[PDB]
Amino acid sequence: GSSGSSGSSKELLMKLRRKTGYSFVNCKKALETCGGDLKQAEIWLHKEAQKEGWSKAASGPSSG
Repeated sequence: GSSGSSGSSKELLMKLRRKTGYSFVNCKKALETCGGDLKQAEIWLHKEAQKEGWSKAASGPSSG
């Protein structure tokens, strides 16, 4: 349990990588936009996809 330059989210990035499945660079964005929140991070990526259209499959358009 040690670290160097305090100010980075890797442990969460690696986890969110397998959770959602999106590339590392991607998850990183959702993690920064949300603030290290697997939940608020998993929903983001999915949402962005629905709008942008990264993958064919339907992400899941929700209201409010």
